[PDB]
Amino acid sequence: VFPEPTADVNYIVMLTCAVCLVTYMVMAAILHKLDQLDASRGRFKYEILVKTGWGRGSGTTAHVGIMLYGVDSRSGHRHLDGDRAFHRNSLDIFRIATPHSLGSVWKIRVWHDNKGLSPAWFLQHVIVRDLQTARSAFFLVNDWLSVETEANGGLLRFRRLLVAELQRGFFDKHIWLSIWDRPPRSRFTRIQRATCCVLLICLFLGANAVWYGAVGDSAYSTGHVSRLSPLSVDTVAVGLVSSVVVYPVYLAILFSLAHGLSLLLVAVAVAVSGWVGASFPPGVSVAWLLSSSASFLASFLGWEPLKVLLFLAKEEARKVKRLHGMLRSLLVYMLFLLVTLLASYGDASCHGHAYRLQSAIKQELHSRAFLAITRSEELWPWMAHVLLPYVHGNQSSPELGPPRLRQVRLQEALYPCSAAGGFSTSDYDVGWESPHNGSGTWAYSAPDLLGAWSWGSCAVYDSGGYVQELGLSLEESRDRLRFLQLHNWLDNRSRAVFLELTRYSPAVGLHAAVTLRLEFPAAGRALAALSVRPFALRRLSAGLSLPLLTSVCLLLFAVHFAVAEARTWHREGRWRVLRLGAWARWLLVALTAATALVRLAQLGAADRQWTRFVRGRPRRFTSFDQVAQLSSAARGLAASLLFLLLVKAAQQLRFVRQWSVFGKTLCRALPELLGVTLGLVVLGVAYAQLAILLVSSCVDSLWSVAQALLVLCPGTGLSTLCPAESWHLSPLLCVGLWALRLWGALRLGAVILRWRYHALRGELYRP
Amino acid sequence: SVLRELVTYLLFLIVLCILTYGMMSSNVYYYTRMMSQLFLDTPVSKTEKTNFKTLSSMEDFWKFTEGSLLDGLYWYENLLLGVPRIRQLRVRNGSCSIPQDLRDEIKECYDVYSVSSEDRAPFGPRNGTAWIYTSEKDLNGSSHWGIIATYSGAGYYLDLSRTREETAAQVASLKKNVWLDRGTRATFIDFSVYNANINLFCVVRLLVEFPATGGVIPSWQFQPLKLIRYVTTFDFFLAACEIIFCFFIFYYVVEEILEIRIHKLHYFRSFWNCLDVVIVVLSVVAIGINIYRTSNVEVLLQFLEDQNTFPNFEHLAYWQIQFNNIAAVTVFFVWIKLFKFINFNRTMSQLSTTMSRCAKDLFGFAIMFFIIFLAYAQLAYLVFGTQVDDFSTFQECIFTQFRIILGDINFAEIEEANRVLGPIYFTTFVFFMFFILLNMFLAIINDTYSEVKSDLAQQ
Amino acid sequence: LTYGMMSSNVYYYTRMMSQLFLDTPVSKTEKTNFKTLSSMEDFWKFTEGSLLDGLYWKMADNRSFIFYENLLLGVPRIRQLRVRNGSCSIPQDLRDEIKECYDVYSVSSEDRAPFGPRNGTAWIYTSEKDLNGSSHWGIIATYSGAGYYLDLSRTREETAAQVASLKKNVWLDRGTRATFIDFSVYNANINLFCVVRLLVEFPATGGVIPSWQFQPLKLIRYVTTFDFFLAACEIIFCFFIFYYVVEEILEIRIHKLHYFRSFWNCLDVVIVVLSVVAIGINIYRTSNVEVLLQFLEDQNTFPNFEHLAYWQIQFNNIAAVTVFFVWIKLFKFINFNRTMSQLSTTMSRCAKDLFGFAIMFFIIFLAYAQLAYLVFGTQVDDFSTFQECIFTQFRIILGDINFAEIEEANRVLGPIYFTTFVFFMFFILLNMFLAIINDTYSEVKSDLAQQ
Amino acid sequence: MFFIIFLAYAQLAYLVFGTQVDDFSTFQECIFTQFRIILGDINFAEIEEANRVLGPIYFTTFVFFMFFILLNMFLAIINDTYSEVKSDLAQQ
Ligand SMILES: CCCCCCCCCCCCCCCC(=O)OC[C@H](COP(=O)(O)O[C@@H]1[C@H](O)[C@@H](O)[C@@H](OP(=O)(O)O)[C@@H](O)[C@H]1O)OC(=O)CCCCCCCCCCCCCCC
Repeated sequence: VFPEPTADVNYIVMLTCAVCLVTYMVMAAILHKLDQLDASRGRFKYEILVKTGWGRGSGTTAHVGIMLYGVDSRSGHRHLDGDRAFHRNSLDIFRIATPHSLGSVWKIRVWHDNKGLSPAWFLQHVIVRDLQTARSAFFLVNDWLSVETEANGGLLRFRRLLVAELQRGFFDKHIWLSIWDRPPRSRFTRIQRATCCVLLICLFLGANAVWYGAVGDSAYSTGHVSRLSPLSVDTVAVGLVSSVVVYPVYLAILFSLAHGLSLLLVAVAVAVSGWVGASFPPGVSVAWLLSSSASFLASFLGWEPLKVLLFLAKEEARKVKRLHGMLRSLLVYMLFLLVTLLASYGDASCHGHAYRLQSAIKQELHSRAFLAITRSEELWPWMAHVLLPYVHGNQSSPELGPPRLRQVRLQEALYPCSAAGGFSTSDYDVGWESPHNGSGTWAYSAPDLLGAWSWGSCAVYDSGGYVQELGLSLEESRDRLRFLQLHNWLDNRSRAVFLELTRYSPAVGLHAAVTLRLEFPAAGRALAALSVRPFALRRLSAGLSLPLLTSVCLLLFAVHFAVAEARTWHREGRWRVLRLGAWARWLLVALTAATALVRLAQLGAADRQWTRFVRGRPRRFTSFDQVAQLSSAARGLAASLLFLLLVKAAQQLRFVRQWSVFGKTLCRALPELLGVTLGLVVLGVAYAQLAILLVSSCVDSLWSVAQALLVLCPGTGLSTLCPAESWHLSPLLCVGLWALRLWGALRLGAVILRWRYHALRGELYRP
Repeated sequence: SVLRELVTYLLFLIVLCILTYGMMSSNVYYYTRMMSQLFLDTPVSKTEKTNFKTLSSMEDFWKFTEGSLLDGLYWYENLLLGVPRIRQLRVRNGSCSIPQDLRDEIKECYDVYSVSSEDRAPFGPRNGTAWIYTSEKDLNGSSHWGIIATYSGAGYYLDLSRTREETAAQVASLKKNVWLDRGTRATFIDFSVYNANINLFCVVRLLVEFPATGGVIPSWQFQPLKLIRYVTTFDFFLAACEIIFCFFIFYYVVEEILEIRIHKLHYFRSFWNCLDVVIVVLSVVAIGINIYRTSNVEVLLQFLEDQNTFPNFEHLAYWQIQFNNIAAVTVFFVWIKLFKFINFNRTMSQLSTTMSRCAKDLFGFAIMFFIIFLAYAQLAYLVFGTQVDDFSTFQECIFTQFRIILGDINFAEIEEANRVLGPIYFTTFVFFMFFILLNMFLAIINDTYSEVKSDLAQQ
Repeated sequence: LTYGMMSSNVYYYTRMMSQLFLDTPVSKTEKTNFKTLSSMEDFWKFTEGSLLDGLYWKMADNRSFIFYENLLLGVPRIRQLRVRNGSCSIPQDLRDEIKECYDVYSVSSEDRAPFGPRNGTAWIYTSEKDLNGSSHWGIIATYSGAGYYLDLSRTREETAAQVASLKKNVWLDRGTRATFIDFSVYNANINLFCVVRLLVEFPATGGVIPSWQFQPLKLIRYVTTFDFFLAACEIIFCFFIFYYVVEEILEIRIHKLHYFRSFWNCLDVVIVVLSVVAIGINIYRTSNVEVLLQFLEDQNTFPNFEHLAYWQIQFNNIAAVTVFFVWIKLFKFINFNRTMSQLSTTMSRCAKDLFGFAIMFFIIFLAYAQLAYLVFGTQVDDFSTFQECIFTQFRIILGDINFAEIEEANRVLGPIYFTTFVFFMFFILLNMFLAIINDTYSEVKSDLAQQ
Repeated sequence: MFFIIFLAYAQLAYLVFGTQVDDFSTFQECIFTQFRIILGDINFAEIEEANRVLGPIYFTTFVFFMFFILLNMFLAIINDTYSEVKSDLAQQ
């Protein structure tokens, strides 16, 4: 099978492959670090006397250790050498540097070493009662045995032989949980395990993509992918067969220079994954991802137990501990990065088509001819010219519902943006207020519960107002518009018009929410606003779409971080201030929770509104503006989360020894930069006030000296300034910042940073 | 210790901020656009596109003075406030010395405008006052300081009427008997408006300069005035703020005279005391201008109903301009004095000591920088002075050099005017400003900062 | 060699043609030109209007000299691409409200059936092989070399009739995705061909996107003595490249088997690879002028000079990059005193630290770029793609931006993005580079002075 | 060295854009355009459509190397020389 003649791109597979490769590279580097650290060197242990002089006759070079076969620590016997080096008729009394720690249970084992003559002395044990953890006992058999025969005990039957074997090898060849549980000097280099695990995960994903993309017609022909609801029937039997078919080939390498022959396999596997997995619809891609995840989980829980049945010393120990902590943090943080990338970048082609579609829609509605208006009566010919033919003409084949037009009365019509009060709520008959039989022919049409707050220029509205259906066909629409025109509809009160219909585009699969709104500050004056929000109508009821999976993963990450940080926050109690720290963690959890909540809200709103529209098509409006706004908010929150994670990635680069100076320099120079920032803010405020006071006094005859030194925000010249409705703050801030930049005044940071960097570099290499 | 001093100064600062905010939003600047656009942007007639902004001859000016002027002066919807006046200044025939090499064809010569060459003889039909000389004293006039020359207050004037039916007739009469000969060198038009729709005043001045080389150079200036009275509560708040500011500056000058009385031996060796004295002198001149305009704004309401007498209202506009320009620099200096006071922590102490210990060196290098700057400006004036229109005058050359430093270069006409020595000048100027000279300030600051940090560390 | 190729002003040759075709209004009343097409009717006005006026000039059906000097070679050809009706997926909830659907352009979705008055070659699909074409890579997508083509006439009176007949029997439906126009001119006064291509893309969402391509070529090289001099220089350059190849091969054979940690050997191999690629392209494009011979046999046909122009452009790009790197290699010899030696040592010793800081600088740069792409991407027109975001940020560094447009798109998170970007780029990132450079320069100068 | 790099960039710009921009039509015009680039007085709507690749690469690399490397090197030389001269004259 050779599918996908088209040249579309599925970003899921390439993004996951890139994340996996980067994780492999950084883990390989850190494991090479750990490799050379461990090679440079290669509480159960007590610090009491171990003198056993109750026997003799065993004078020989003997040096054996003990095995603390307990919980959280599985280490074998070690070796040591003293002054006498175990001379004749001498028993060594010393301690070993064994980092294994045992508990208060019957878990203790000691080995023996008899090189040459058999042992004759009886060394009972090391006399210790309570030194660090009291994980030893001053009593043993102390009986002679054969060569290299260690006496058993607590604090040959098969029921005791293989039971103890499941404690020293259970954390030895448990491939997933073996990078941080490797015994000293095991001939696997601790990186071939990483190589094999990355090989196998690559194979798992690759085989799943091949099955979902190429071999999908033999058994389930004519659309094999038809199931998305998780009911333990889908994606549960999918990764199992892949694991079964690619696990023996793993056993071929696990039993060498297999890394050189395995990098080629990784390359070809990722190439195939990018080749066949590119033509995946959203359901197929999420099904593939869940199948791979299920395969990994089953291998970690079902296949791993299957084959297992068959003084600076404290400084080095804490170094090892923090290295393992860094590895765990790296894995969890990179999984979070993958999740947030899949949450953010799922609609890239959608994004480009959205820009192009909104631009086309804007130019087809005469945006320039609508915003640049100054006559409030040319709007009727405008809508009868460029709106009705747009809606009902053959140019717009997809419509998705009729338009609507709702106006607010406000009930205190102004006398010729200010001087506003409350809003009308009552009903009015044909013409205006005239209740004869029942309710007004122009009813209030109470605002909907969800979807409102357009947040205009000098007002904030809602979804309520006296609506007009504008008919369905062109002929009745003209009659309705002339009726409203010459029947006193907008004549008297005229708060707002709120024209909105919809837009669909099946070629790109996007909807667009188009809104036309006029605000009337005073009678005989009008200003117009245009907004076009394109979005994809993805529903909650559609099944197991990628947004849902990414959102639930993000919520799990949020609760994980919340509990992990609150655990330390509650231990400290109060007075946990003066650092970014916990506050930064609160910011992170707030962002990663809002991202999921807004996405779920968007999905639910989309589903509810689509069902409401399907109820009656040519009957209502259904108002997809709420869905568009929720989509935009979710996109912004995801972008902010990805920004924060990328900044954290940049910060975490300090672990290179020669590159650790930049972060320290910035952190130590922060107070001086803060002082200079305060001075610059004062100077910029003074400059902005001077500039505004000089520029807002006359036309073209301002002055001669100042305008040769007067700096404004880029893109706006010296001609059009001073907007007579509101003195906006953001352009003033831009003017201040750019005048600060252009007059120098931002290179004093260089003055401070040079001194700080030169001081830091002199304390890093010289000592 | 300095808590009250800081407190008094902070109180003084908020008063200035409130006054500026009250002054920043007078809703006048919109009005001055929409009042200047009536005269300087409306075509003379339905046929031609020419307007006062783009005058180019004498015939179009004659068209303008009967038309786009009367059309916009009698019909936003401002109205008249008296009688306007038209005046001209002119030179006399035979003011030159034509070279004897070619005199058989050049019979008449008129020099550029000057007091020595000004014409005083009665020209044309001596029927009215526009055909006879009246001195500067008899017109209560002053200098104007135009574009190509400075003009006195004398000349040949004629006050127009209040009804367009007669103003058009008299301007047509002045056009018939040729009034703008070859010797005419300038022409002024002035009047005043009310615009009863919104309570706000304005005085206008329109100038047309006739160079000796042919053509016209149109110039204009619009300056509104305010007749603010007790209308709303915000006005009362602003007036109370102005009064308390007057009392506060009175107290401040009392403390200043005390300071100069007890510490008269040394008061100009510090940079801040000079700031205080310039602030107080700017404040006193600003309040003097304010009280002068407040006293003199009541005189002008006599012309609102009907008076056939030209109102001389140019000094008010001049002093309003000066008042605004003084207020701007005053508030800037007050904010800098605020910038002085931040010396609380050790970090700000180090920053302030660094900025204070490198003042003489920065001033010393300013001299070299400006020597090079003015050498380049003089080169640009001598090369592009006749062609580019951005370098036509020395101060305009300096302004263009400052704009170029801020990246507002044109380089189109610079290269067109002189294909060589123009590009050379531009490239050398950019290279030396942006890479070499402007980095000496930073070098001085950096070395001073290093010295200050080392001195404190060893202390 | 390179500046002989960049000979006397051909810029005016290109400018005359581009001004004649792109900037000429489509008709006397309308102000629309080819650069500002907005719909299909604009394209039909342009084809019957400014195109025919700019193509055919007057003096039996004689040739047309475009500026009385540029000779129109043969006939021009117009070609379009289409997609199939019902080539997408439409929801089942609207299958009675929406009837017809056309996907975006793809080789798997293109129409291949006869349509309309199926008489000539304008209404019948012709393969890429049968058209001797190739892929174009327009703005939206990479189009094919096939489609529905028509060959125009040698006179105005017949091309006008052909285009009118194409317009009556509707030739541009909603399925149209592109339209090409090709022709070539000679201008014998100098020896230089010009190959023109005009492309108009119709995106699936509506609208029109025009583009153009004017390329001068020289295909009859050996005419004057300067051409013989250039040929001799070409031979000399090939000899130099052979000598450099053999020298670097013998110096990498045994001595210094690694050979790559010098940055001058790397520059040498980069120059050699670019030079041999340029030589190969030149050999395999000049040796194939068989299209010119085919045209010269019969000059009433369409001259197929598209691949020649494409390979000329590729050769120009390679030559420009090679000249850049050869000029950069001049730093290997400017060590005649101590002042240049210490500066070169400073740069060499600061590269290792500036790379480490530039990693962080570019990570933050890309974080800002992706945030801008995700937030302002659908609205601003300057952030529509990731590369455009990077270009816009580099322009913002220069101050070449319009803050009003990025503020209107999002009144909050627009000003925050702009202000924070400017502040942190100019106050923090631009000064750490200075700190590192100054520290390393002072260190090396002091070390040399002390020793 | 600054001018060696500057002239290399000018030569590349002349060879790439020299036929279609009007700001790179001659070598001297290429040099003038570059000094004008530093001031942010460019279009980039005609550089990018003249050559979609190798045009943006040109602009990005030129901006990066002008602003982040060579300007800081000039300032470093000036700073170090000023400090050394002041220290030596003061101590002598
Ligand atoms: C999220 C939403 C997105 C929206 C847009 C949001 C935009 C946000 C853009 C971010 C750019 C990141 C830079 C690179 C980070 C790095 O590369 O590095 C970070 C570095 C981390 O430091 P680090 O991890 O390496 O190492 C430490 C180092 O060992 C010792 O500092 C330690 O302590 P010490 O021994 O000193 O006691 C300890 O701090 C360690 O953590 O720190 C630091 O704070 C960095 C300090 C920055 C300097 C700010 C100056 C504000 C001016 C006032 C501002 C007012 C300005 C506004 C005016 C408009």
